[PDB]
Amino acid sequence: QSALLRTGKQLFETSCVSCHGANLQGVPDRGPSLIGTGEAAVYFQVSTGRMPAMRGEAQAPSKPPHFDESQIDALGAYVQANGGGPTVPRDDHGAVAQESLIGGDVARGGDLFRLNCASCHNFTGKGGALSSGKYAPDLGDANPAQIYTAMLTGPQNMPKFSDRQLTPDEKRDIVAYVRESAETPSYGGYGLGGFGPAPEGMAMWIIGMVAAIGVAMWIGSRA
Amino acid sequence: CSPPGETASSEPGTTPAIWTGSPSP
Amino acid sequence: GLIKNPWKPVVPTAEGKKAVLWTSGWTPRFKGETIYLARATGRPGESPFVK
Amino acid sequence: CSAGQISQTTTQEPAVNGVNAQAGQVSLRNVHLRAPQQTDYVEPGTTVELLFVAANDSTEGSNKLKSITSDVGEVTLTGDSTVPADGVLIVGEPDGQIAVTAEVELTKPITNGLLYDFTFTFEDGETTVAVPISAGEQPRRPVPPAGPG
Ligand SMILES: CCCCCCCCCCCCCCCC(=O)OC[C@H]1O[C@H](O[C@@H]2[C@H](O)[C@@H](O)[C@H](O)[C@@H](O[C@H]3O[C@H](CO)[C@@H](O)[C@H](O)[C@@H]3O)[C@@H]2OP(=O)(O)OC[C@@H](COC(=O)CCCCCCCC[C@H](C)CCCCCCCC)OC(=O)CCCCCCCCCCCCCCC)[C@@H](O)[C@@H](O)[C@@H]1O
Ligand SMILES: CC(C)=CCC/C(C)=C/CC/C(C)=C/CC/C(C)=C/CC/C(C)=C/CC/C(C)=C/CC/C(C)=C/CC/C(C)=C/CC/C(C)=C/CC1=C(C)C(=O)c2ccccc2C1=O
Ligand SMILES: CC(C)=CCC/C(C)=C/CC/C(C)=C/CC/C(C)=C/CC/C(C)=C\CC/C(C)=C/CC/C(C)=C/CC/C(C)=C/CC/C(C)=C/CC1=C(C)C(=O)c2ccccc2C1=O
Ligand code: HEC
Ligand code: HEC
Repeated sequence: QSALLRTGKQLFETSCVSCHGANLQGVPDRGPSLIGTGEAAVYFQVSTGRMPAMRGEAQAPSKPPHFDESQIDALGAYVQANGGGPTVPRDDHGAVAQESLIGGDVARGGDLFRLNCASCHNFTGKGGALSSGKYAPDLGDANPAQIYTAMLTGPQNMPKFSDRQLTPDEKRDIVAYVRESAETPSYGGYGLGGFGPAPEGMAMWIIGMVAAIGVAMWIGSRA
Repeated sequence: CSPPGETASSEPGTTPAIWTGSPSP
Repeated sequence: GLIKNPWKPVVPTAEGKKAVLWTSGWTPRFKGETIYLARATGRPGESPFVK
Repeated sequence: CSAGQISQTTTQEPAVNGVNAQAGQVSLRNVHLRAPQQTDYVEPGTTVELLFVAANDSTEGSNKLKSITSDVGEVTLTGDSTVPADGVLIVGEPDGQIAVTAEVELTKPITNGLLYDFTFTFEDGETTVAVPISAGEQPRRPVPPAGPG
C-alpha cells in the first residue's frame, strides 16, 4: 500500500533518521543499518518501546511505546520495502497474530525454553544479568507476537533464532510456555519473585528470624 | 600463570575438506 | 570397595581403551566414524536429535 | 561507565545475514547471495542471485554501478544501475519483498557457510566485500527419517 509506505517514511523522518540515516543505512557509532532487518524487527523494537532509542549505554531499555499500532505497521512496511526480511505473523483479519501463536505442546515448549532461553532468562522468564550492564529482561509483559518476533530477530545481544533453527511450531510451543509460566499462580504461597534461594534466604532472615527473636525477647528478660 | 598449551596463532588456516567417512562400526 | 582407579581404561576409542576423563561422545569409536552435530527437537523420544 | 565513548549499543551491527561495505562514497548494505542448496555444494553452471542495497552518502551528485566481478563466476547487471542523488538502488528482490538484478553464473562451487569475494566498481569507488550466502525466509528442508539404528 502506497499510503502505508508514505506514512511510514513520514514517521521515520522525524524520529529515526538521526541514528539510522535517511536511507536506512545507519549512522556510524550512532545506530546500525536497517536494511533487511524486516517488519518483524520494527514490530519488536517499536511495539516494546525500545525504539526510538534515547542514548548510548550498555543496553537500550524497553519503555512506553512512542507509536500506536497503525503507525507501527506503517514503519514496518517502510523498513520492509528496503531490503525485505522477516515479517510479523498475522491472523485472518490481517491483525498481528496473538492467540493463534499459542502452541499446543507446552511440555515441549518448556524443554525447548530450558535448553535455549533459561540460560539468559531464568527457569521461569524472570530475567538474568549479562556481562557488563546488560541483562535478559523479565518475560512477563511480552505479548505472544513480541515473544515470537524477539526470537525471530535477535535483539541487542539475544541470539537470533531463524525459522530453520526453530520452526514456527517450535516457536509457538515456546511462546505457550513463556505465557503460561507467566500466568500460572504460585502453589505454595507467595512466589517471592521466583528467583529461589536468594529471596528465600532474605525471607528467613527478615521475617522468620525477626519473629523468632522478637518472641524470645518477649518471653525472656533484659540485662 | 598462563596455561602453556594455549597460544594465539597467526597462520590463517584452510577450508576443511568434505567429510567422507569410513565404514565398519 | 569404595576405592576406584579413575585412570582405568574403560572407554572404547579408535586407538584402544581410554580413561573416562580423556573421552566424550565426540571421541571416535573407529577411524573415519561419522559423528553428526545433532540438535535437540525437545520432544522426548520420537527423534530427540536430528541432523 | 557504560555510557562513555566506547558504548556497547552504538557500535552494534544489524542482526541480518548480509554484509556492510564502504565503496568510496557508497554504502553497501545487506549484501548476500541467494542460492537454494540441495547437497554439500551448489555446482558450477548454476545461476545464483546477488542482492544488496546501495546508498548514496553524497546528496549533491549521482552515481552508477559498473563491473561487478568475482572468482565464483560472472556477474550480469540488468536494469538502471544508477543510484540517485540521496537515494537508494535496490538490486534484486530479497526474500520478503512481496528492476536491477545481479546474476552470478558460477564457475566454481559454493556452499552455505563460507564467504566469497566480490568486487564492486562505481564511477567513484571500488572495493571487495567477501559476501555470504543467506537462505532468507525459506523454510527448513526436510531431513530423511532416521531408522532405529
Ligand atoms: C510469621 C509470618 C510468616 C508468613 C508471611 C506471609 C506473607 C506473604 C503473603 C502470603 C501469601 C498469600 C496466600 C497465597 C498466595 C497468593 O495468593 O499470591 C498470589 C500471587 O502473588 C504474586 O503475584 C503478584 C501479582 O498478583 C501478579 O499479578 C503478577 O503476575 C506477579 O508478578 C511476578 O511474576 C511475573 C511473571 O508473570 C513477573 O512479570 C513479575 O515481575 C513478578 O515476578 C506479582 O508478583 P510480585 O511482584 O512478586 O509481588 C508483588 C506484591 C508485593 O510484594 C509483597 O507483598 C512481598 C512482601 C514480602 C517480601 C519481603 C522482602 C524483604 C526485603 C528486605 C527487608 C530488604 C531490605 C534490607 C536492606 C536495607 C538496606 C539499608 C541499609 O504484590 C502486591 O500486593 C503489590 C501492592 C502492595 C504490596 C503489599 C502486600 C502485603 C505486604 C504489605 C506491607 C505493608 C505496607 C504495604 C506495602 C506496599 C506471585 O507471587 C504469584 O506467583 C502468586 O500467585
Ligand atoms: C560473630 C563471628 C562470626 C565470630 C567468629 C570469629 C572467628 C572465629 C573467625 C574465624 C573464621 C572466619 C575466617 C570467618 C569469616 C566469616 C565466614 C566466612 C563465616 C563462615 C560461616 C559463619 C561462621 C557464619 C556466621 C555469620 C553470622 C554470625 C551471622 C549472624 C548475623 C546476625 C547476628 C544476625 C542477626 C541480626 C538480624 C536478624 C538482622 C535482620 C535480618 C538480616 C538483614 C540479616 C542479614 C542477612 C544474612 C545474615 C544472610 O545470611 C542473608 C542471606 C541471604 C539473603 C539475605 C541475608 C541477610 O539479609
Ligand atoms: C558484592 C556486590 C554484590 C556488590 C554490589 C553491592 C551494591 C552496589 C548494592 C547496592 C545496590 C543498589 C541499592 C543500587 C542503587 C544505588 C543505591 C541507591 C545505593 C545506595 C546509596 C546509599 C548508600 C544511600 C542511601 C541510603 C541507603 C543506605 C540506602 C538503602 C539501600 C537499600 C535498602 C537497598 C538494598 C540493598 C541490597 C543489595 C539488598 C538485597 C536484597 C535481597 C538480597 C533480596 C532478594 C529479593 C529479590 C532480589 C527479589 O527479587 C524478591 C522478590 C520478591 C520478594 C522478595 C524478594 C527478595 O527479597
Ligand atoms: C539513536 C539514539 C536511535 C534512534 C533515535 C533510533 N534508533 Fe533504532 N537502534 C539504535 C541502535 C544503537 C540500535 C542497535 C542496538 C539496539 O538497541 O537494538 C538500534 C536498533 C534498531 C533496530 C534493530 C536492528 C536489528 O539489527 O534488527 C530497529 C528495527 C530499529 N533500531 C528501528 C528504529 C526505529 C524504527 C526508530 C524510529 C522510531 C529508531 N530505531 C530510532 C539507535 C537508534
Ligand atoms: C542471552 C544471550 C539470551 C538468550 C539465550 C535469549 N535471550 Fe531473550 N533477550 C535477551 C536480551 C539481552 C534481551 C533484551 C534485548 C533488547 O533489545 O532490549 C532479550 C529480550 C527478549 C524478549 C523481549 C522481552 C520484553 O522486554 O518484553 C523476549 C520475549 C525474549 N527475549 C525471549 C527469549 C526467548 C523465548 C528465548 C529462547 C529462544 C530467548 N529470549 C533467548 C537475552 C537472551
